[PDB]
Amino acid sequence: MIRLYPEQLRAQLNEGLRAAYLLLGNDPLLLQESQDAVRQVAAAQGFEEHHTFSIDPNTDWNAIFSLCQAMSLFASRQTLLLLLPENGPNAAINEQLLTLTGLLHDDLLLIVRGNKLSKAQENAAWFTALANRSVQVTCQTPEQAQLPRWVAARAKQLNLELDDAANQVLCYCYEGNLLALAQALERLSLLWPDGKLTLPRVEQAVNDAAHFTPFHWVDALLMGKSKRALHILQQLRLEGSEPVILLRTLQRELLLLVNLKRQSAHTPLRALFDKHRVWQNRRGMMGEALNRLSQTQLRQAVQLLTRTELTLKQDYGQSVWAELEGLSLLLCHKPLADVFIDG
Amino acid sequence: GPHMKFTVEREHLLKPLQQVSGPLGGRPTLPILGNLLLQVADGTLSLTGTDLEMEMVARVALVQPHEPGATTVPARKFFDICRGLPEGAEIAVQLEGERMLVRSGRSRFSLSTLPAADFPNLDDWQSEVEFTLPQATMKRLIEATQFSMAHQDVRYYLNGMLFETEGEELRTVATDGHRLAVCSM
Amino acid sequence: LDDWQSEVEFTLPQATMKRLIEATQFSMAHQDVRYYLNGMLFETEGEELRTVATDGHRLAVCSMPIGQSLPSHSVIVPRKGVIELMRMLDGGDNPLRVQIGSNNIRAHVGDFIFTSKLVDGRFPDYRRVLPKNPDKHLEAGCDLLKQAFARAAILSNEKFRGVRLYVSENQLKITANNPEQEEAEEILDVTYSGAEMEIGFNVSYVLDVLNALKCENVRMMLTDSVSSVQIEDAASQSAAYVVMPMRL
Amino acid sequence: GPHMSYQVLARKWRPQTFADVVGQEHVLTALANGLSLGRIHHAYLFSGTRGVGKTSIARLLAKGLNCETGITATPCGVCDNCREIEQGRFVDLIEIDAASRTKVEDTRDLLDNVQYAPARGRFKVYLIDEVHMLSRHSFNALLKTLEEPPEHVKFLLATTDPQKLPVTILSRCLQFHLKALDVEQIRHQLEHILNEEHIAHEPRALQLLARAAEGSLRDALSLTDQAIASGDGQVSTQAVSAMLGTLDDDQALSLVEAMVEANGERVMALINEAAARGIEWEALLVEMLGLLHRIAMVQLSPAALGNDMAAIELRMRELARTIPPTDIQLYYQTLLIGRKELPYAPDRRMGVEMTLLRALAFHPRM
Amino acid sequence: GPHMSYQVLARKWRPQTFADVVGQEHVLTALANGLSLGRIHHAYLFSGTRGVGKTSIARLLAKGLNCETGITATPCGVCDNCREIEQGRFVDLIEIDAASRTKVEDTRDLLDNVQYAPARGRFKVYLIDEVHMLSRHSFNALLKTLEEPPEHVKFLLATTDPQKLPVTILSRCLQFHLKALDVEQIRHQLEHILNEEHIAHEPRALQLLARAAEGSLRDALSLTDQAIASGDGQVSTQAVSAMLGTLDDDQALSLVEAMVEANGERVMALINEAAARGIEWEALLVEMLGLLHRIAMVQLSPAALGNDMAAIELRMRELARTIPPTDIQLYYQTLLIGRKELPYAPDRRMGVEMTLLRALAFHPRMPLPEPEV
Amino acid sequence: GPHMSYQVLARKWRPQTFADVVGQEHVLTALANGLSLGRIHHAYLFSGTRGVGKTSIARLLAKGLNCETGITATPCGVCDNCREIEQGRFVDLIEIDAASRTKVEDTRDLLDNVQYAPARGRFKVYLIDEVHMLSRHSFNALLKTLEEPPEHVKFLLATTDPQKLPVTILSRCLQFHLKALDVEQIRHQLEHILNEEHIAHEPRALQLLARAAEGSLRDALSLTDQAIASGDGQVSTQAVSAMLGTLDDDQALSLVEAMVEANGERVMALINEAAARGIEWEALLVEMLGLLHRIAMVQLSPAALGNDMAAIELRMRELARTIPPTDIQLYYQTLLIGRKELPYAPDRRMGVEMTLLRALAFH
DNA sequence: TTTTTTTATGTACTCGTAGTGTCTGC
DNA sequence: GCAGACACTACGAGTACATA
Ligand SMILES: Nc1ncnc2c1ncn2[C@@H]1O[C@H](COP(=O)(O)OP(=O)(O)O)[C@@H](O)[C@H]1O
Ligand SMILES: Nc1ncnc2c1ncn2[C@@H]1O[C@H](COP(=O)(O)OP(=O)(O)O)[C@@H](O)[C@H]1O
Ligand SMILES: Nc1ncnc2c1ncn2[C@@H]1O[C@H](COP(=O)(O)OP(=O)(O)O)[C@@H](O)[C@H]1O
Ligand code: BEF
Ligand code: BEF
Ligand code: BEF
Ligand SMILES: [Mg+2]
Ligand SMILES: [Mg+2]
Ligand SMILES: [Mg+2]
Ligand SMILES: [Zn+2]
Ligand SMILES: [Zn+2]
Repeated sequence: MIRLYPEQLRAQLNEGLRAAYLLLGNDPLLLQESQDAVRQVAAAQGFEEHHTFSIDPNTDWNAIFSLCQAMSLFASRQTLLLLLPENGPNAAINEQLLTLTGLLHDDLLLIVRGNKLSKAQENAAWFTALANRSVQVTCQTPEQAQLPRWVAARAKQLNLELDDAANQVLCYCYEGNLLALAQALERLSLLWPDGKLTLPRVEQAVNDAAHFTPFHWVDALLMGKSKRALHILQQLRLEGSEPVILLRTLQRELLLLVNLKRQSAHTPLRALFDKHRVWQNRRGMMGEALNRLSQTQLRQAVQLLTRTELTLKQDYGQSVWAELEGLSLLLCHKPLADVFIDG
Repeated sequence: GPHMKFTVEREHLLKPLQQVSGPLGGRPTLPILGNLLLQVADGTLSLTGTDLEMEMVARVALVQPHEPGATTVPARKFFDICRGLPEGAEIAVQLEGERMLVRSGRSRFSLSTLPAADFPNLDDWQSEVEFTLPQATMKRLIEATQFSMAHQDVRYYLNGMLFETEGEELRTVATDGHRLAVCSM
Repeated sequence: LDDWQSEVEFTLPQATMKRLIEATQFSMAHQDVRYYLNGMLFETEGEELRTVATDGHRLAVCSMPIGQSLPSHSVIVPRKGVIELMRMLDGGDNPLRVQIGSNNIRAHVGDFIFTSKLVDGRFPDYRRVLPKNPDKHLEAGCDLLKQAFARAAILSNEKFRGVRLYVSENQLKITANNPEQEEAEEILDVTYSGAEMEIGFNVSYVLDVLNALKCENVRMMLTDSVSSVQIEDAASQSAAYVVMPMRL
Repeated sequence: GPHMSYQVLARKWRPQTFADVVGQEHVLTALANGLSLGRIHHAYLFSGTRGVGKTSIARLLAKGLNCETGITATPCGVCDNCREIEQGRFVDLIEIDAASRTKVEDTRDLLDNVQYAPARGRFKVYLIDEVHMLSRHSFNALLKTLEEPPEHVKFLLATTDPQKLPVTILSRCLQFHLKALDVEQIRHQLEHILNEEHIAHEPRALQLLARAAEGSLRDALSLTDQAIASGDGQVSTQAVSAMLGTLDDDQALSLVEAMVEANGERVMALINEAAARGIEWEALLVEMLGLLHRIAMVQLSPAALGNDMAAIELRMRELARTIPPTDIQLYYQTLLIGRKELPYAPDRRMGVEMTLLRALAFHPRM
Repeated sequence: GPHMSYQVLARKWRPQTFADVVGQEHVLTALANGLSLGRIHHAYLFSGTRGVGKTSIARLLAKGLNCETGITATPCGVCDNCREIEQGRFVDLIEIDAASRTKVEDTRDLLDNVQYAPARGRFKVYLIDEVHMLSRHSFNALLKTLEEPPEHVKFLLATTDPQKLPVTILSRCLQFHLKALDVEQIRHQLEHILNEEHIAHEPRALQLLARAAEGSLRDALSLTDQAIASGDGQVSTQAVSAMLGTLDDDQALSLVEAMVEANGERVMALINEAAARGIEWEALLVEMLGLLHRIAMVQLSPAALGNDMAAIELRMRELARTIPPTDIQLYYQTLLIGRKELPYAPDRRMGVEMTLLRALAFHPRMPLPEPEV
Repeated sequence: GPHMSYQVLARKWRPQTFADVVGQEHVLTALANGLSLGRIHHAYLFSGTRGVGKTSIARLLAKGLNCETGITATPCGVCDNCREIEQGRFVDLIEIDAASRTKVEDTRDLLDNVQYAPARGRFKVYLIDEVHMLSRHSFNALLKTLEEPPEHVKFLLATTDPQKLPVTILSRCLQFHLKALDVEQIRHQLEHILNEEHIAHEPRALQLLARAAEGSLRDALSLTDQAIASGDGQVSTQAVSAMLGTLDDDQALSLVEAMVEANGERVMALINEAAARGIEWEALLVEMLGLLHRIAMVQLSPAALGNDMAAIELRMRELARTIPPTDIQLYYQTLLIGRKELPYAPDRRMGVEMTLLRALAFH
């Protein structure tokens, strides 16, 4: 219930165990390595038998068998590692968890692992009853701007030297995909145990395998950088989200931006953003975005976008995903189109 | 090349086929593992069936004339051929070229085989503890402590019996977890 | 649900209906484009309650005399109703009261009356389907033929369980092939005399027919390779079956 | 409970003999030549617009293939096999509601039992109707059976359009394109049917029903059955004219001349009057296009008007004299585009108003 | 003898020797050279449009491989194995109608049975037809076997759209593309078929059939059978022309020349003649568009005319020389708009009449005169 | 006749040692450095594209982890276990074709052999090729085996589409990513292969084969088999010229370059190529329109895209700036009108011909 | 820090479950 | 006998994918 960060969960792990542990937060790899650290700490301590249970609706609780009966040949305590569903559990499972805690033995440990829960799921009967002694901890992957420091810190922990150019190429190639980042770090360490990597082969042992959620796409398109936007779209290949999500995203911000430009003659852009708290990390990134445009520019953007909107859904076009390449690139160096398209 | 000659009866062939082809159900990784190895050596038939884990070998006396050789036959098809034939009928077998022909007087079948060289065998080893236990005693040992096994357990060794020996006595440990069992015969 | 007219009453042990359905159930259509082909045809005659089932390529007709005057009436009952009716048969001592209507079939068993909806169609004329000339006729032991056909079929083609009869003077030769070529040959001594002939046909169907009737000595009738085979028991003529050949 | 249920003309008068079929001379001649000469084929697909007779031709061919007389060009009609096919009981004619039975599962099921000999007939005809709604897997499943079927099985395909089929199947059957039936054939067939059915009819009413069906026996015959409900027992000219919404009056050319002279008020008044009277709008624009065509044709070559055109020549030739040749084609294109967009308009009257305003926008000076 | 059985031209005339093929060079030569040099690759996919020979070429190659004598590029038609594959249902050729075998539950069984040795001949030939219909799991299952099959197994994969296959399957096996045939080859094949059939034929009808076959031989053979049925057992230009709906009647060049010469009366006369002939109007418009297109192509380069169109070549050249390109484009656009508006015309004859009239009156060098003012 | 069965070059020239692997310096060096020392993760996931070496490299790890000498980055040459793995048969390596084994009723049994003793040689090691086809429950069984793997065993793993695996197993496995071969790598390897047996070769054929291989080495070997077949035991420029009808790609830019003038036979040759190739005419004209639109974009911006056609950044730019923008707009109008009316032409080839003729009619 | 928002229809595959044939030392 | 094994086969659901 404490709702702390794993940098402190390590501290509570070093001290006396605070009964059941619940580590949450959507994690690429940090959840698994935190689980591994918990496993090794427990193995050093009493609890050694890690029984893996997948918490899911429509799946009966075989954990009661461990809960009601104690181990007989090697007790050695034991730990129940629970895997939560990606949407959270239901009331039946939440109350059966409380029943299990009622069946808890002194050598039993409860570990609940999952993603962020809903408020009712968070404040269920089991969590409420365990709020007296259990702990809660959450973590999330670093952002784009927070990546270089994290990568450098991990490199310094692993006793391998990095460089600014190497960090740049890593944060470009592996942006938010820490599993790939960790594998690349291990590969660069094992390839050359010299301990000096500046830019000799870091690209040779690093591919383009990273996640890219749509919110950053306009962040490039608002500068109108042709090569950068084209490279971002090429990076989006092989993890290709269906076009509808990207289309919804850019229609959202373009409707917001056209409303902003309509109201620009009225109350200034900052106090207008006061209504448009879309948390674009300052609401000022949109402020520098709106600096480079024109009303005719917005017309040329919206015509192509709305033509695509019927180009993929009215007749089910197959090039429409590649059309996202077409629409984003043409806006980069189009101050205003002299009609000739006006879709 | 090889050409073996079977001359056998159903009653002395049904049970060995059952004992050698019982565990051979399902689809195995090598297709030869789904096959049953027939060997005709001296006046002896050796029927071999494997699952990469256990081998059943049945020996059948060949009182009637025979020819030595080695081949492999689809176990289910051969068993269903031997089964259902009239009681007391004689099965004769000749493996010609590629196919093996079975005959019961008024019936003839031609089954496809696989070369005997492809069939895997378990290498010889040294048997440390060799004994001739009474069959009933071993049956008691198994049954009195087999109800507790803990099949499908994470330990990946709790799933099997343990056998311990000392002097003229032995025990069978039923590694189960919350259950233990032992038997001293 | 209300009562119906054109309602003839039956009085028969459950064993009679069980024998009838078990005689003509394995050859009833299952999810076929011919919608009338599903279910069984129950036809009333002054002699028996004849029943007809067909897939278009297995025509099984059973005729158990009932001992009552029956106005001529032809009915088709769907697969579901037939299965349920067969499930409700047991005991063999209670008299089953079968009540036919224009659009429904009811039946009183013991103390309960159950009903089933009735397929709307015009079933084919089975008598024309039955061959018009039994010029080539043979008789053979039922269990011997059944055992021989099982032996041959164990190497038959999986998807198309197809064997071939070769009928010569007092001899039946069963030949079966399959992908991953395997040949099964079996010779039976039969009571046949006539023209030499070969005919390919499904073996699952014939094994099913022999399983259904299971008499002492069967006899089949047939003319030419394309001609369908009409199999019945040599003791009586109450049950007849028609199997359509493979190849052509 | 009438005779079965086909008290409707659409089912009662489907032909039972190649002699009884109307039109389709080329395909009937081809099928008769193939049947009699001995050149037979295992897969015919009949492609043509709706209500032309591809299903009927297919069933009649199925009759002709399995008549006890032999492989006869003209089916017996009285022999037992023809009677059974008429009843639908015939266990070798396997009709398929391919629009309903689309799953590849059922196609595979019906292909597994192709090797069986026919129960009673010579040929096991697989009549498939509405083939174009087979799932792509079903189309490709039919391939190796369509190409080389056994000696005894013959396929019949009856599709509304041929181009939706994969080019593989389209290249393994005889494509018989059923030519759409012209007005005279429809009129003669309808008159013969009505004389057989003993209900009085007027020739011009039959002409209307023929010209409104756009070449379809089923469509025209359904329209006649609709008129019989309206016109009590008789297909009378007045009743069918009111039902079909024909432009009996001369307001068509009146609003034509109002539109070409940019008289917006007059055009709107005529439209309001027509809507009040209860006009039909698609026929209005069809008449517009016809009148414009006649005006243009006599603008090029005089003395081209006929009957009613030759009577209203006093106005038509004046219009051809005053309207330049270039603007006539533009008016015609605008009117036909409006007719194209009539379905894509929430109100038909509003769609016609839109079309007329688009036309008047060519010269919107006043 | 002539063997009067009248059983489908397509099936009767499937190639049986290596030379009866219609004239695919780049694949027949490669296959023959591979079989001669001993390089018998274990898996290869034939692609190409419908009815070119890929399913036939596969059967010929299986015939060649499993011949009784040594591997010969040209199979014999006398040995037991060649006769058996000739008659179908051959012992060692497993022809798998993959469109009926798409479930992985059957491809797994196939790969289970692949190990057992064949009984006759040298190889067992898995002719998997319509490969592109296999379900994804079946393809992945086939992958490892295709990479390293046993010594005695060859996979004959044939399909129509190889791009549907997973790219790894394309990598595992060779790729032979069968080009759609030329008009000369297909016409020669039709001549051979009709001459051996002892059926009289006319050259114009054969040229029509070749043109309408769209470069796929089975289309031409089916059309030839349909024309044989259409006529009284003879192939005639009249029967083929009336059955195809082509406008060889009164050509179409008269109509286009009346267009460019702006004679409305000539256009009306030709339209009335066609209407009495009962021709379909959209085909007439398509013919006019094609004529305009060929005129433009010849105006760019005189060698654009086809040899099948060598009947009216002088007037074609003259019209190419006279009419400026812009007028040709204007005619093409007007007639194309007319064809687009045909379904929405009040009548097809009337719509085509007005399309002709519009393309006439807008002719710049000779427009329809304004009536009075 | 029935003699001299030259089996595929894909199978004959399959690498035997790490020195015979073309390209992929990173994977080779990483595993070489990892094999000398004992830090071996219990599961090695290999991923790449079609026909590169994932399976070959996995065979090499089975070669290395199991030898009489021991865990060696250097090859073994000949020693029983690794000798046995040159051919199919081998006792302590079992190659589960995961495509044929997807259900748990099979993969649970196969993984259940992990707790048996290893065969001759240490490191019971199995290669589950194409892992992306395992069922969800199969992946759960694999995860339960990976979380507590027996120390005496390891097992490799391969795939082609790594995105289908669960994140748990991907995070657990020490994934190596295998890169697509570059053109030079494939060209030199094919040169070596051809020189090895007996076949003469000219260089241009080999560049063409490498370009058409699209990067997969197995693809290059299949195409060299076809080239040898067509060329009658000699891969000369003519057989690969017959292949050139398939590998000829650059066609949409040349027609755009030839539209702005009357080049004579260029337009006829290009339309002949398009007709004999039969690519989508609608897509062809859409590519035309896109090229023309980016050209108009460059007219109003001297470097509007820059990354467009880097190989044609010395010819496309001339028509990107020299041609007046009015002519570009007129050409765009012509091509748009052609596309709008294309399906209604008698044939789409005729339609694209007419679009080209209209474009050439004006300027 | 919680934030918008495409379908119908079809085809496979794999995992439970459920129902049923068949038959084995019990 | 025979019920329980034991197999085997069919059906629904959940999921992944395709194509119009
Ligand atoms: N060629 C024809 N001859 C006679 N009647 C016809 C013809 N075509 C259509 N009909 C009439 O149309 C009705 C439906 O015909 P049908 O053959 O089902 O057309 P479709 O091709 O659209 O299925 C028939 O019942 C018949 O009255
Ligand atoms: N190359 C060819 N030579 C001769 N006939 C051919 C050829 N290609 C196709 N055909 C004709 O087409 C019929 C079917 O050809 P088929 O080989 O099935 O084409 P597909 O490649 O589409 O399966 C053959 O019976 C033959 O008459
Ligand atoms: N690194 C390599 N060295 C040598 N041959 C290779 C290499 N990569 C691929 N190949 C060739 O491609 C064929 C198939 O290779 P494979 O390793 O199965 O590719 P995949 O990664 O797609 O499973 C091999 O037989 C070999 O000829
Ligand atoms: F086109 Be029809 F109405 F079948
Ligand atoms: F008719 Be082919 F096989 F496309
Ligand atoms: F075998 Be590879 F993944 F193409
Ligand atoms: Mg119909
Ligand atoms: Mg084919
Ligand atoms: Mg691979
Ligand atoms: Zn031969
Ligand atoms: Zn070694």
